[PDB]
Amino acid sequence: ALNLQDKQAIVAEVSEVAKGALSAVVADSRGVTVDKMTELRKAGREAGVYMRVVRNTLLRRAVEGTPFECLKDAFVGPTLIAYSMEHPGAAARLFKEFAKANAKFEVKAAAFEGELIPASQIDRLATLPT
Amino acid sequence: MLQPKRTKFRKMHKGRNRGLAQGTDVSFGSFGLKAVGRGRLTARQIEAARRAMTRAVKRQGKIWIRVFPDKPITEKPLAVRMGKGKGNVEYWVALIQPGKVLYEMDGVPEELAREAFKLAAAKLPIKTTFVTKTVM
Amino acid sequence: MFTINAEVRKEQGKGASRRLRAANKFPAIIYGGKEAPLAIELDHDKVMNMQAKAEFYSEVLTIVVDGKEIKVKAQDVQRHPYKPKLQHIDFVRA
Amino acid sequence: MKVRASVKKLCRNCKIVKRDGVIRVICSAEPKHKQRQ
RNA sequence: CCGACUUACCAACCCGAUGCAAACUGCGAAUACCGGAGAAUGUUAUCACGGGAGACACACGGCGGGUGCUAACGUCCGUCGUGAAGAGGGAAACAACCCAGACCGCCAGCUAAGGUCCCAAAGUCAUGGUUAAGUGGGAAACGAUGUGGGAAGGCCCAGACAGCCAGGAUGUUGGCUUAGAAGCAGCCAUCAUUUAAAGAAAGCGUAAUAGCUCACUGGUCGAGUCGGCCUGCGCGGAAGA
RNA sequence: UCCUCCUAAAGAGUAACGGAGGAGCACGAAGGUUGGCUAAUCCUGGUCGGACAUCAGGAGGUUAGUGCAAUGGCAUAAGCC
RNA sequence: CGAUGUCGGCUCAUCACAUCCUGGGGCUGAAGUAGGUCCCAAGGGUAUGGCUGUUCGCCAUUUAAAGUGGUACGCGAGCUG
Ligand SMILES: [Mg+2]
Ligand SMILES: [Mg+2]
Ligand SMILES: [Mg+2]
Ligand SMILES: [Mg+2]
Ligand SMILES: [Mg+2]
Ligand SMILES: [Mg+2]
Ligand SMILES: [Mg+2]
Ligand SMILES: [Mg+2]
Ligand SMILES: [Mg+2]
Ligand SMILES: [Mg+2]
Ligand SMILES: [Mg+2]
Ligand SMILES: [Mg+2]
Ligand SMILES: [Mg+2]
Ligand SMILES: [Mg+2]
Ligand SMILES: [Mg+2]
Ligand SMILES: [Mg+2]
Ligand SMILES: [Mg+2]
Ligand SMILES: [Mg+2]
Ligand SMILES: [Mg+2]
Ligand SMILES: [Mg+2]
Ligand SMILES: [Mg+2]
Ligand SMILES: [Mg+2]
Ligand SMILES: [Mg+2]
Ligand SMILES: [Mg+2]
Ligand SMILES: [Mg+2]
Ligand SMILES: [Mg+2]
Ligand SMILES: [Mg+2]
Ligand SMILES: [Mg+2]
Ligand SMILES: [Mg+2]
Ligand SMILES: [Mg+2]
Ligand SMILES: [Mg+2]
Ligand SMILES: [Mg+2]
Ligand SMILES: [Mg+2]
Ligand SMILES: [Mg+2]
Ligand SMILES: [Mg+2]
Ligand SMILES: [Mg+2]
Ligand SMILES: [Mg+2]
Ligand SMILES: [Mg+2]
Ligand SMILES: [Mg+2]
Ligand SMILES: [Mg+2]
Ligand SMILES: [Mg+2]
Ligand SMILES: [Mg+2]
Ligand SMILES: [Zn+2]
Repeated sequence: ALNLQDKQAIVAEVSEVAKGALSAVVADSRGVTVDKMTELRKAGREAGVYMRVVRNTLLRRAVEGTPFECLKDAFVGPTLIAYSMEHPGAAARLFKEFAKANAKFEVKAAAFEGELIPASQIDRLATLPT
Repeated sequence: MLQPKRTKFRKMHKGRNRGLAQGTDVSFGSFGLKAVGRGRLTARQIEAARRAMTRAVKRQGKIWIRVFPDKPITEKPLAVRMGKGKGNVEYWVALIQPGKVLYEMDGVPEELAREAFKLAAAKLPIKTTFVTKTVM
Repeated sequence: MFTINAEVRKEQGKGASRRLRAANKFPAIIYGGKEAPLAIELDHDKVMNMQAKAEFYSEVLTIVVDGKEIKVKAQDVQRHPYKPKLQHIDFVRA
Repeated sequence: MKVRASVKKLCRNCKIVKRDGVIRVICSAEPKHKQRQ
């Protein structure tokens, strides 16, 4: 579908950054639907459907919604990447679940470089409000 | 096999097939098959085309045949000489001129009507084309 | 609004009409009201790609002849017997 | 190799080719569909 | 008796729309035919009478038709041209096709049909495109990513189209025929999660699924791409002593 | 042998073992004149009477009729007394 | 038609391919032998007897195969009747 729908999904992603927080990377070059029922069943464990893995990191798609929100994520653009925003519980445990899940039979996970709360890099952090 | 139930005379002349047609625009259904060439259609070719299109559309929808064989073509017997009178009427033929529509159809999707009329064209001798109804 | 640009027929007749039709054009007539009928020439492709819309025979047409606007409406049309082409269009000034 | 006049595509794995001025039809998964003009 | 009803069916009159007819015209040409006037031209080319014949076996081509197979260098009617009764040039040869009507002679010139590489006299003429089949230099229905174009249309630098990678999703042994029909057999039903998506599968593969896939769905990728239309020319179909 | 239409190419005419039909009569009235009149069909109502005899209206307008086969005509009637 | 001699048979052949065998190949619902269909290919070969005047055809028995047609339904100034 044309501009209306691409731009629609993108702006919808932008609205999820307006009330978002911590985020992380994930790149399942060889993923399975079985893992769909792990991180997303985890989404169901958090609250509901709202969480969007929205794997669409085209430099003119997901990165296109970048100049209006979190421009530091522009360097995350290259290769297969799926951004993971949050909403309930600031700096929640959704981040560590990528690192632990990757070691939990999932081949790979974009080298778990993470995204933006301290504007940092690949850092395994249990240092989250618990 | 279409055939008139009665006629004033049994045998007619040959005439010609010059000029264009009158029933060019689709006026009954939605899609139609329109001749492009010039020739003759018998009472058997039209029946075969109707059967083919009926099988193609699985008897669904409605069809109209706007042509009718009314010219009593005649043939003399085999191994006979010349003269001695005129031959005996054998079959009936409808004269076809370019622009004349042969079949019309309604209540059928266009993608199926195209192949339903292609099947009829593959059995009809003259070349035809697929047309749709238009607003005036 | 469907806008068309037209010419004026200097010569009429079967020969002139056939020359126009072979030169990727076609004649047309505009009549109605109380003024004199006008014989115009129109491009063939530019009208074949416009009449395919159902709005062409229901809405108004803005014809430009000699650098002026004329409001007409489709009243009659003649189509080629076995080709998707046009031969003549009769417009009513309205 | 069936030789006829009308050659066309029967399955989705058929490729129409022209060799030495002759039209041929070859399918990658059905030998029966091999046709020639 | 009278009937009350609907009903896998046919259908009169009329109305609305679409056609056809040599023996149907509420319509109606172009041509042709009768008569009058007028300028010009034609060796009165017109008519009447008288003397003398010859002939009444026609053919072909064009147009208009009947009978034939809308076959015949076939046959039968109307008009015109030619041969008959007409020589010459051209179509390689050719009574009828095209140009053109031989009083005679000339080793004079100008043209029409038709041609200008050689046979064989004339442009290896100029500009502009097409053809790659010797098409030209025998043919159809039909079929094809053959090319030379015209006008549009879809999708597309938030990434199209190909490839190149991951997944194509819970039941469901499906509502079922149940032998088994599991996503792909006839009914169906076609939800519902998870979604980034995905028919409670479009096919091969099947006992049937699995399986291998298809839409798909993400990732990669870096400019077009896909199909219809209108056409110029070309290929197959195309087998004989 | 004779008559009507088409083929018969809008003057006449024009062929085939061409396509469709008729004639070898009749009437002293079925002729002439004068005077008068207009149907075929359908609908409604009415005793025997029925789809259709006869009788009243209405619609219709020559879709009837011509002594005969067809064609061309016929209301001023060529039709009907 | 001021004559082009005719069916069949014997001898004698020749050309063609829409090929009967041999040759090569594709598909096969081609496991193999044996098969079915189609394309190319005419270099060579392509039967003896009973019946009938018969070509044709029926039957017996072979053959790798017992081809299709043209040559004035080949060939009587070669034969036969
Ligand atoms: Mg005619
Ligand atoms: Mg003209
Ligand atoms: Mg080769
Ligand atoms: Mg007529
Ligand atoms: Mg005169
Ligand atoms: Mg005589
Ligand atoms: Mg004579
Ligand atoms: Mg004659
Ligand atoms: Mg002759
Ligand atoms: Mg003729
Ligand atoms: Mg002839
Ligand atoms: Mg000749
Ligand atoms: Mg003769
Ligand atoms: Mg003579
Ligand atoms: Mg001459
Ligand atoms: Mg002369
Ligand atoms: Mg000559
Ligand atoms: Mg010649
Ligand atoms: Mg010569
Ligand atoms: Mg000269
Ligand atoms: Mg010249
Ligand atoms: Mg020379
Ligand atoms: Mg040159
Ligand atoms: Mg060809
Ligand atoms: Mg006449
Ligand atoms: Mg005349
Ligand atoms: Mg009388
Ligand atoms: Mg009177
Ligand atoms: Mg009564
Ligand atoms: Mg009569
Ligand atoms: Mg009288
Ligand atoms: Mg003789
Ligand atoms: Mg002699
Ligand atoms: Mg003799
Ligand atoms: Mg061969
Ligand atoms: Mg050889
Ligand atoms: Mg050799
Ligand atoms: Mg014996
Ligand atoms: Mg012989
Ligand atoms: Mg002999
Ligand atoms: Mg001899
Ligand atoms: Mg004897
Ligand atoms: Zn195949």
